[PDB]
Amino acid sequence: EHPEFLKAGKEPGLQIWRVEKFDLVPVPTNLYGDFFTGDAYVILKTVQLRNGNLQYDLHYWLGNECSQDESGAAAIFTVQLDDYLNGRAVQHREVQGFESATFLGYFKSGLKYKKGGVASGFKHV
Amino acid sequence: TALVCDNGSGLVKAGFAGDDAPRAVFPSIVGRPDSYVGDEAQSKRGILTLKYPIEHGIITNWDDMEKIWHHTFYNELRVAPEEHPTLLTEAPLNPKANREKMTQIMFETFNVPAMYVAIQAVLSLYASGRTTGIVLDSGDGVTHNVPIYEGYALPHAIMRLDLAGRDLTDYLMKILTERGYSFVTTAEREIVRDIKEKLCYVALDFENEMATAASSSSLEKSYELPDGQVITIGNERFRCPETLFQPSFIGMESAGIHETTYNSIMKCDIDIRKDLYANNVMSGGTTMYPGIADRMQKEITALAPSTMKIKIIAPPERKYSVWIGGSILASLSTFQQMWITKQEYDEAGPSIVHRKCF
Ligand SMILES: Nc1ncnc2c1ncn2[C@@H]1O[C@H](COP(=O)(O)OP(=O)(O)OP(=O)(O)O)[C@@H](O)[C@H]1O
Ligand SMILES: [Ca+2]
Ligand SMILES: [Ca+2]
Ligand SMILES: [Ca+2]
Repeated sequence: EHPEFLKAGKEPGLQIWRVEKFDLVPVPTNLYGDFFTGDAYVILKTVQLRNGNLQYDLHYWLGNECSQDESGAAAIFTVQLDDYLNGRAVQHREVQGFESATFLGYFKSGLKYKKGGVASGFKHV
Repeated sequence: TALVCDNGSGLVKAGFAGDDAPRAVFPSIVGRPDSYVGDEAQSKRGILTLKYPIEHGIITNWDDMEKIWHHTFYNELRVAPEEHPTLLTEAPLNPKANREKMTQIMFETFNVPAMYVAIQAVLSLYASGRTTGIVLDSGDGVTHNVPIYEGYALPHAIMRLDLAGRDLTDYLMKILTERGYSFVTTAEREIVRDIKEKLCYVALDFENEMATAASSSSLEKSYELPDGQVITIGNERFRCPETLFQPSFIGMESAGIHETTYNSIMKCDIDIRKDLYANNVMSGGTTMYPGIADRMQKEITALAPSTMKIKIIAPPERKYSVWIGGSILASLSTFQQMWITKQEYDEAGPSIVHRKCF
């Protein structure tokens, strides 16, 4: 029922969202591959299966300086998206500087890092 | 704003969803001569009978638990519970009837508009930014190993060890008395708990440390008592938490936490074991001992195939990991429809919790 869940994995391709203050916000398609190191992202790769179905790989990417609420949310969103896709996604934790070969493979001009990002959603006690 | 309450055997951790920490942390104790809760119950213990409504992570006294919850809402958080969706936590393998009871009380006694119950160990894994791993959760009353894959615990592989903080406090009391001091009374128990939390650590190699302790004074520490007297603690510093690895120290035939962790992993599907070894997450107050992570890394390495990638994760905030995971979960835009509502409870009754809350 979340707008972005409805849009997730409808066709082959790559979808990227950024965790922004406890919400999943779509990343502009022109900005794909440029990751803020202070933020966390959810990445869904959808592949056409010969069987007509779609193959799903969910990757949650964690920037070196992302806050606990962002890394926590990215993980939970991953579980929820996977559940939404009837459990059929394979889940991958991707840490800045240690990303898997297949994840790095998604970005044809190579992925790049940039310092900064959106502020934490947490209220400080 | 939603509320998050994490009820343990020894401590209640409560607060507001979206906060980075619980605003209320207090002893899970109810005293009766018409009732006192927490710290105020402890200070007046000479004139009342104290009871712990939660034993080994499981609620066993529902009358007293209601008082804990009432005190949490009104005295600690100062909220009208009827205004706030409330997330509660539960132990691994919490009986079905207990889950239903929890639900019944929240809607029927406190009249919350919405509620949810989550497994404590799963919330801690989420707090570490993980969907797959094995949690070692050790508090005041109980220790669990909980393997989790793609967001969900594997019930068949969960291990329970009835040895935690309380036993370690009592043991440190015994070995300090054996050293030459006398820690025996309920007031002396509270002092020893502070020594435990301040001076104890886990030795990387226990026998080597026992040799260093007997030949030198380099491992000795001084502690000032409330009366002003200064005492010296030696090998007791590391002998106390060694009990976690060698439960025979208190006359228990159970395997140590390193062996239960291995055993838990080995009960899981062979295809996920690598992910488990690489994601050992520690949570709870009893995992706070300096050196515990380094020792677990060493012990699991000795148990596993030599080529296995092993990683122990011990966040500084792991006393409150369960609570923080709950705070994050309840704050998510996607969590809004996941709550059990008052309407849904009225339609379906308490059994709704088994369908809405894994
Ligand atoms: N720095 C520390 N070092 C060692 N032990 C600690 C430290 N801080 C707290 N503890 C111990 O941790 C215990 C409380 O932790 P926690 O709140 O996780 O338990 P709980 O949730 O009440 O109990 P359980 O999870 O067993 O039901 C107490 O026994 C306390 O003495
Ligand atoms: Ca950020
Ligand atoms: Ca899946
Ligand atoms: Ca606990």
